[PDB]
Amino acid sequence: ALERQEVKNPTGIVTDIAPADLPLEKWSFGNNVRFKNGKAQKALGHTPIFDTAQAPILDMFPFIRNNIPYWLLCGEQRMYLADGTTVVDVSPGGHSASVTSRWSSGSFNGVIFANNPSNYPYVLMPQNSGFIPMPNWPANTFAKRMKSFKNFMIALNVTQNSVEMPQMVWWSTSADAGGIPVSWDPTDPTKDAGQNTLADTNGAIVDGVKLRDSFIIYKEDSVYSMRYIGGLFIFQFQQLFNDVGILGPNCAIEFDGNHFVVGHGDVYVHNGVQKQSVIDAQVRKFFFSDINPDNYQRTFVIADHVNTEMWVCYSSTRSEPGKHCDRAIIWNWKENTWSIRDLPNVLSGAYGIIDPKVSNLWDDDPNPWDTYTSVWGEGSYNPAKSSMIFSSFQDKKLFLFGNNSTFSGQNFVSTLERSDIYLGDDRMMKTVSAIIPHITGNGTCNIWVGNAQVQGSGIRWKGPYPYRIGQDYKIDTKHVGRYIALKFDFSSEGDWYFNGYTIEMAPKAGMR
Amino acid sequence: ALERQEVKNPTGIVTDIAPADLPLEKWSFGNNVRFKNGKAQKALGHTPIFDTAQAPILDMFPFIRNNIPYWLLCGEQRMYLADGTTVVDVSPGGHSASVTSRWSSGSFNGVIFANNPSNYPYVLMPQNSGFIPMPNWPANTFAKRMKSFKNFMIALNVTQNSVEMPQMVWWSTSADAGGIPVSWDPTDPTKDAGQNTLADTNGAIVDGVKLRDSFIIYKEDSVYSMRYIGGLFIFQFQQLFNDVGILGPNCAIEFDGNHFVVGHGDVYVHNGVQKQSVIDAQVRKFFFSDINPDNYQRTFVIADHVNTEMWVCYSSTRSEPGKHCDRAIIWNWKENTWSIRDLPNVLSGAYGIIDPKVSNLWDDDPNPWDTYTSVWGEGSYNPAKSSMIFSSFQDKKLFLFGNNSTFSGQNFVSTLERSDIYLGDDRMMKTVSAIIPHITGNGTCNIWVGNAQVQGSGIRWKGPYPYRIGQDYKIDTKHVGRYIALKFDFSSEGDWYFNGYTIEMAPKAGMR
Amino acid sequence: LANPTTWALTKYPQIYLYGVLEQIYLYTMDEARSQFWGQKLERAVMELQNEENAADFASTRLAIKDIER
Repeated sequence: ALERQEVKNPTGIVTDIAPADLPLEKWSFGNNVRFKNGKAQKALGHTPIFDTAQAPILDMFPFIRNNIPYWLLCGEQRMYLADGTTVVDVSPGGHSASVTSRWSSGSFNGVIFANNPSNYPYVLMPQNSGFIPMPNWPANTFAKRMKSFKNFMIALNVTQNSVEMPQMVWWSTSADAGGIPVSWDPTDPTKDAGQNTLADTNGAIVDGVKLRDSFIIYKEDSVYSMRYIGGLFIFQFQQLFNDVGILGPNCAIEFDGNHFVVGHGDVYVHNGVQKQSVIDAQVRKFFFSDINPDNYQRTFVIADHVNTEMWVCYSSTRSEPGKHCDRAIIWNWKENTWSIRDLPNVLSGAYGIIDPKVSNLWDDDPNPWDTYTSVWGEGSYNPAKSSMIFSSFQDKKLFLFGNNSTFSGQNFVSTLERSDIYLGDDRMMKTVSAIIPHITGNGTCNIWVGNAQVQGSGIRWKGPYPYRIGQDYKIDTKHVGRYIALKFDFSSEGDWYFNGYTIEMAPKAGMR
Repeated sequence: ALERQEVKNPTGIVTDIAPADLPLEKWSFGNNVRFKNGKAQKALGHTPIFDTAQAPILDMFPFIRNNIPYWLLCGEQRMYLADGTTVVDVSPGGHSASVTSRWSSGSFNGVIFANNPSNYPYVLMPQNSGFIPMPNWPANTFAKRMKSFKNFMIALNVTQNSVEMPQMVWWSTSADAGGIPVSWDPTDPTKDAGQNTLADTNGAIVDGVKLRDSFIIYKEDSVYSMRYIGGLFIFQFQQLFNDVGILGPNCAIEFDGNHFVVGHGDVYVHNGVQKQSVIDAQVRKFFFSDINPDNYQRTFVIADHVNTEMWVCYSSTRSEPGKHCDRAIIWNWKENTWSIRDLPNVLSGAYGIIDPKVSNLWDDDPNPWDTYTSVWGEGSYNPAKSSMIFSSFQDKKLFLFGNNSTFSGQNFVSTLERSDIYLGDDRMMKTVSAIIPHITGNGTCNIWVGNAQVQGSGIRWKGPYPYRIGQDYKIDTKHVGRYIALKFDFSSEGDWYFNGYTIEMAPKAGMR
Repeated sequence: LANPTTWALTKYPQIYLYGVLEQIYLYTMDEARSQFWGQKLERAVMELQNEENAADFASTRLAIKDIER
């Protein structure tokens, strides 16, 4: 005389559909969790890294030189180069970078180029040990964005001779066989350098990203494509979309031959032919009501290829104006799920190989047994996997995300809540005798059980029930109600996997 | 001994199919409601905006200049420019616009152009603070429609030297780097300006809208496409459709790589290859019987990308001839549903970013608790989301649609009605003991229950039953009949979400 | 409230507890539990009455056969 209902692998958070209409395998609310392989796990933790450099860092770029990883960190006035042990200044002089003049950089013909909208572009050759101004660069010209494509360098949103114009794409000469382009003059008809203007809408060019064999250019309200054809015209221009654009720089990533883009009022995915929205009907209303009005330009997107995730980082309304991004929504493109996570007031992030330089030994191990840990064979350095590093400009810190299970020592709280469960019977009263969780790992969780009499109305909650992961089989309670609601609250100092549960109910108890 | 039948997420209004044949999840009739995410919600309310500008406004166009939004309002005889705080006159002199000479406008090479069929085109440069007549414009020439495509300006439905030719497409010379085109002469063979005539049907060009990488030209009875190929012919013309056309200007919108068009006797969607109707078998007969015969030319279409909706605004037969649009039908392209809404006698509308300039504070808050409201973190200005603004010419008013839940203070009534429910048994009589609604929010609703003995015949209704949202669980009644009918009437001063209900019936009461 | 304590409550609280539970389940319109608790209350009342009746065995015979003729 005891009924049982089993919920298996509930993943994802949906706030657009009313909780009474969601399938049994979805969460109505959550915080500080990840969904992967049908399991809900604790969100990743951050640890300090590069704790030997001075001045705040704006942007970061990883690369490999001389078979050694190297992170180029652009500051407000000087560059630095880091290898995990030492930080070396390589800046030529004093730059005028700021939060309104961000850095673009890349590689071209073996030369590493960097640029900001308030200085002439700088280059670094394999022979030199420092940056030098870019040769042949025209005087009194600044480029908001600078990128490399095939055998060309491209400038976007260009100011020249104190008059600015954001709807011109400028490409230099091919200049093959290594080296830097020898000229940028478009007026010369004996070379292949040229200019074009995408001026048919009031929007302005924001960013440009490669995709397969094309260069996608994102305006504020439209999306164009550039293709290289050679001949007498070199480049061919084609308009792709006219109804959506991009929110800001670093808001478009490439994965599996598609582009994930965060636009104005929508988040979509396109392959250059077909476009479809991925945030609709899941977290759309929640997301486009939490953006801080005074800071809707620090939003940026990062990618985790190993975990197959896309992070959208932004500044929520919980923070005062003037602060940087503090919240993030993570989308899993292999399972189509969303998650919400807190951030430690970061401004930019990067994905690349890093060596923390931490010895293993036996007598150099803080963080006692029940703190994440990894498999026995794995060490602190894994060259086969990348890692994510964020930079907090205002707090002047660099965080490496990953192994650690604490917010740099501090403990955080993870929550998962579902409400309005009635199992197809919205008249009788349910009893709910026990809850059997399926959690593997270490730590202690708290379970809250509540009931509601009218759909969408207030909920009467019952006191927290402790549950020891790995020892306790179930928690005992007695909660008569019409619509059931469950809340799982996980503390820190432990790693846990959560992949469903079971509700054990006594026979019904009337209909009023 | 009590049977229960649950209806989950009924959305959409269908009037073409007989109500006895509709699925259980559809509404036979309704008014002043929206359907979104499987929920039925109160229709949007309008609040007066720009209550400092004189003279009626004909057309509105938003854009961004100097990193600030600006709305250009083209009125009867003088332009105005608004930024949310002040209105500045920018007209050079006195125009001769009217309700039969509407304004077209756009951007080209950073220059904002405007035009009406009774004046020479005007331009506004970034340097100047006023409008100037277009240079190089041929004398004694007027264009009903003027648009921008790639590096060209296009004129359609053109009169010249007191003879009108309504089937010419006229394109000027290409524009290099920036600035306005230098010539419009087609006779000169050393330039790329030219003319073409789409004269094989009695119809006339009405409008032209971009689609992907082509320019779609709409006639009264056919649809053509133009594409830029360069070379010796510049443009290539291609006929698409011959059986449908367009109803009037501003009756074709682009969304997700498709075109939504309101034709003569049909409303369809096409991607340039395949065409299909979206209004058939839902509200077709109702819609094409309600347009005022004397005003079937003010109909216009607007788009809400955030809500993914298309509004068709027209003047219904309830209005005296000579008035503007007063009714609207809204189509949701993500769920394929239709809804009906009232309008406050508007003539034109626009979609763009607006800053109402309303302080939040604590002591400047009218509109008591149970009036819509938003989330705690949200303010009055959300740059990440757009808004809809309509203009009433005859009443000389500007309305912003959105947050407010009243028709500018006045309260409206929302209705939802379904009829002829018999649950597969059309011989015996049902009892109907109670109705359990699933409504979340605040306010009070009224429920009407009726029965009919013969399909499609009269209905005997029962007195209104009040229902307090959030407190009452059900309403109690007793109504014996063969075919059931339900009506829900929502007053105002509250926000409510409605996502289904349940019918509780006693055992049948014989077959007569 | 004005009479918080009575001899019946202090002598056998199960009677009052079961009666209140049966009344509650009658109010909430549940049938099986109401019948169960009603049977429990009836059994408790019968037990109390039986204990009272068998308090003195000698008096049981008397007060039964009176005036036959």
